[PDB]
Amino acid sequence: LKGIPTLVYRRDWNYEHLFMDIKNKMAQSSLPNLAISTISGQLQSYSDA
Amino acid sequence: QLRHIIALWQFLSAHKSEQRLRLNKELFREIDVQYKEELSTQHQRLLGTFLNEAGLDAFLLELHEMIVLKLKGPRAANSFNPNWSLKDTLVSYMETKDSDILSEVESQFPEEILMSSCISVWKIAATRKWDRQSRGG
Repeated sequence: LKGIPTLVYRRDWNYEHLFMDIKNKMAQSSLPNLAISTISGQLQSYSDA
Repeated sequence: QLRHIIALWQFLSAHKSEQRLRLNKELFREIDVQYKEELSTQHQRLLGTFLNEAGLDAFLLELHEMIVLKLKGPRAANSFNPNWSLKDTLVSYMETKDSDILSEVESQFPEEILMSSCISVWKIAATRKWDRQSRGG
């Protein structure tokens, strides 16, 4: 039942199939406590965000 | 590096919203009006009792990812009935992937937050974050 002709309905912008794909291919760690301060000090502007 | 991206993403996502908090703007504007109501005094007193001993730096991050990924607006009451507790939906969302700090929200979060007041809990958490990182330093 592989190649059945089928049009697709749902528009895959739920961001969650994307997330489950990143946990599948790579071993995603968390952020360091100093890199939080680094990326939050340098992004005080709203346009840069 | 690329093993941080999603967490990096959600951090910056929450960061954008908290910038919306400090410039005094209407900060969601697209989600449904049913969730955008005020807490009563008892719920926000129990919330403050939670937040006095709380890992805010992960709490408001996970809450903001869940709201802007799940509470999208039209057809969002499918699995997210606005009369449940936040503790049950957060632990049910968070046994799939995450291995974080779970006993604090198991033994300390209030049992009767009444879901329809969802984002005002986030507003109180982020303004407590801002009072800590601005009034102190």
